[PDB]
Amino acid sequence: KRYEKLDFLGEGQFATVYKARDKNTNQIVAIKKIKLAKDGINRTALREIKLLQELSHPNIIGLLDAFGHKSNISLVFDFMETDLEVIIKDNSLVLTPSHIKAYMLMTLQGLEYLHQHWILHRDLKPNNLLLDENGVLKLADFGLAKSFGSPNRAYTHQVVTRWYRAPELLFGARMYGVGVDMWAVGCILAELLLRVPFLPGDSDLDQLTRIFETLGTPTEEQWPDMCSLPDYVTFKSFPGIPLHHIFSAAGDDLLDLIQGLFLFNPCARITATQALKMKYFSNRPGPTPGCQLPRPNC
Amino acid sequence: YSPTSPSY
Amino acid sequence: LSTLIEFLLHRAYSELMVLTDLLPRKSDVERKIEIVQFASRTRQLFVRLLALVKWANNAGKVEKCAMISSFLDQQAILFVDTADRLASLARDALVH
Amino acid sequence: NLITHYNLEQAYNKFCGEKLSNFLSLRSLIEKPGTMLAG
Amino acid sequence: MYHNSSQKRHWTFSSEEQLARLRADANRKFRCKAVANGPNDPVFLEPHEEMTLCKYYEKRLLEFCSVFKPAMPRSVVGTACMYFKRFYLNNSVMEYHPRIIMLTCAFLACKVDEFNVSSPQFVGNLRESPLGQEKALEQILEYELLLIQQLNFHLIVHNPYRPFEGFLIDLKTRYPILENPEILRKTADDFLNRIALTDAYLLYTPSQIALTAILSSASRAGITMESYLSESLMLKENRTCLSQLLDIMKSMRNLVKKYEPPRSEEVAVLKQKLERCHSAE
Amino acid sequence: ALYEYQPLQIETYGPHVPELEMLGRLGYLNHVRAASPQDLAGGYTSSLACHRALQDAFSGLFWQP
Amino acid sequence: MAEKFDHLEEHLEKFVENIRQLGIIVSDFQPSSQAGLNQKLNFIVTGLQDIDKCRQQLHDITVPLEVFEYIDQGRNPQLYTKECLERALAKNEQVKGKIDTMKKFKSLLIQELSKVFPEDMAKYRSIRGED
Repeated sequence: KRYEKLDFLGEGQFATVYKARDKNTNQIVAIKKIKLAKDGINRTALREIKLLQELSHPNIIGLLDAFGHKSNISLVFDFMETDLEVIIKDNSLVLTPSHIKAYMLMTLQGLEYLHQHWILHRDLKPNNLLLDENGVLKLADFGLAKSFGSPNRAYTHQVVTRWYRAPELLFGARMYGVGVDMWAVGCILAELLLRVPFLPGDSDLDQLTRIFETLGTPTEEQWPDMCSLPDYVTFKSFPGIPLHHIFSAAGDDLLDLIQGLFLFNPCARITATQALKMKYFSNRPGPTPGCQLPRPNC
Repeated sequence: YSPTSPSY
Repeated sequence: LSTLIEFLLHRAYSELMVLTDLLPRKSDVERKIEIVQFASRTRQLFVRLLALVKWANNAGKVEKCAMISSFLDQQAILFVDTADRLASLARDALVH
Repeated sequence: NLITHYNLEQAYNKFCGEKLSNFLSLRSLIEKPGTMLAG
Repeated sequence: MYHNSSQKRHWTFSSEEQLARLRADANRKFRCKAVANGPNDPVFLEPHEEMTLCKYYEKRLLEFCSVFKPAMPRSVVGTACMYFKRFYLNNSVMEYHPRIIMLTCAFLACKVDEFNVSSPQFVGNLRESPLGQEKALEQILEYELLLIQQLNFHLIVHNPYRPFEGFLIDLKTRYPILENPEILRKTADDFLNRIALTDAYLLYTPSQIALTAILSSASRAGITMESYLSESLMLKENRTCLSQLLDIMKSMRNLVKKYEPPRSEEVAVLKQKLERCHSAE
Repeated sequence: ALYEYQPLQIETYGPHVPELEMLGRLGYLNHVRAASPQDLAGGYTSSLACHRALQDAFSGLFWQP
Repeated sequence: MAEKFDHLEEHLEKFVENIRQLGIIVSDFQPSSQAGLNQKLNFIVTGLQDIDKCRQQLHDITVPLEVFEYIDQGRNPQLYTKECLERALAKNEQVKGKIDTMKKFKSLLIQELSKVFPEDMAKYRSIRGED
């Protein structure tokens, strides 16, 4: 009626995404139809709709439209050719420190906007960082994203991809702040610097073991008041690998950024704003312009 | 070991 | 397995229903050629399956086999390992 | 010998001294994967 | 955040005249739709009778969200009532019955806010037979997409309760002249309910609604809080902004003053005429 | 072509809200329920609640349609 | 078992063959026989459910992942047994060759031992009487 299908982009466990073109602006979009008991419209779709309707940033995906018919709906976002995962995994295209800085800058600017609006993207991973041919990174899906301000609200500890989960979520924190997004951002930066998933865990216990053996178990002066979380279990005291050994070719400023994003104390962990103010982003290699960022061709 | 998106 | 091939079946299921409001939304040659693609890659896969079915008779043996292998191999380990064990003695022992 | 003590000998005959094509992508799934009214 | 919200951008209107324009346009659209399809039948409802039935069914919506067996948070109730207000701002009561849309607004508010309630529970909160509960659930699911479409997919509603609490915090902090601002809490809860009964949610920001509740409670309790506006909000210098805020507050206080609750005989007659309009479609 | 951080000026139509760090030493956090030690173990600090309440209190006051 | 195996067969077998039907007609669309086609689909649905019934009791049976690959390379199992069979050769080689290493080793051993003093005499009680 107003959008014509162009390509069969794919599916997620609750959506079917088709590339499409609108007959009003000949702009290429991505339409997302939601599948279908006795509950009504799926809550992930409603969460997408409600959160993305009140955000407008360069670096957050925006649903250009939303509509639907009997018992089912379709959202309409900007069409994003790739994500950061296909850029990471593609061995052909190199990621120089300027390219890494560009991806980090776009991610943290989007997340700083999202956090100033008291919304928490509780699922941040290279798969969910799309980017268009103009090389503008956008935070992809908000089907598990919430508002983190209110005390009276009991959150859930199970919601973020395990590999990009903060230690407090694995310990079962029912209440948390922007530290979950910032830990996932640190893990994204680590995967962006190594091109392989930092801390790939087989379970929550395995994820915690790998976090602790890679960074050192927190000593309660680094993460004071840790022992109070609902699913806290004591761990063997791992020394942790020095950060200038994990990332053997990262500058000192980048190392400070890594250390800030990977602080165990979810309150000492740097926020998007103060991450953006660190010397890393202001130092000599400027971020690449979105026009010069590498695109995985086919 | 590549996992699935976490499930409500 | 089973869950694989049945969520597989789903992929036909949903795939198909996709195509099926695309029963209206495709060009006819495409229709036939891909429905048989799917159906054919399918039946094949389904052969890969029925092949599971049609030679999966072999389990207890073939495992017991691989087991037997491993039983063996460890004897030779034991063997050469006992030897190096010596060589350790040889050097270290002697030179002290 | 020890198949002797491992009973596989039938499978010796059969299996003392094609296959795919013989007996007559997807794997990546296997790694990481009124209807009449509709069409 | 409200200042960036779609509630500020689209669902915040300049005057009650624009609201009456929208509702009369919706009523006229339904009337013309009924006439042009097989011309002045008295079965139709007038815009003011529609507003009376809307006030009545918003009262029933508060009653339902108040007796909800799981304790419904007050943000959810505010969101549901806001949805009711908007839906019937742009749609006619004779097209969609306000009881089904009442329940549908409650349902969508329970889902949009993260008050996680299963559908069997939600329909168990209905004083109907299990058959009636099943049918009510069917209708709610039928009308849920319609409700979301009629909201223009603007599902985030900003309620005056969090600005109320934030004003109370700032008032205990930077306003030592006031001691124990929780007497204000009780009386401002009363005034906030009163003001939620009217159409002020579509006309003023939630911050302004909360500040009007607080300052109204002070004025009723004999406290003067002009030093909290001029000072501690730095309206001492932008005099035009201070007078603008005072005009907003006076306008909304008067708006609560002139609110006339739906009657008992009039609501009975309107319900009967509406059910006759719905039966004969 | 280096990068300089700009503080993301988003114009709230209301009175100024003090910063989150400069919020306990202005006295606000005395009137907010203290975060439990378990809550503090995560990223919650009881100044997030205070800061959100103050930002929604002052979001639109100096604004009418 | 087999006749549930064999059910998975002739039924689910019939399901593959039915597919043979499906394609072979669906080359050529007669505007209605989609009635016949989609009645095969109907077959597909009565199948798919009945199947899964035949499939959650199918046990997803424990995964010979690699030998899977092997039949995922279609290379049928028998060659497995065969190939580890060829190893088993190599290994029987090693093992019994070593016994030989012994049987000479000892043999020629004791040979020289006799060609040397075979005079671990008293303790040769055990030694000889150990042969």
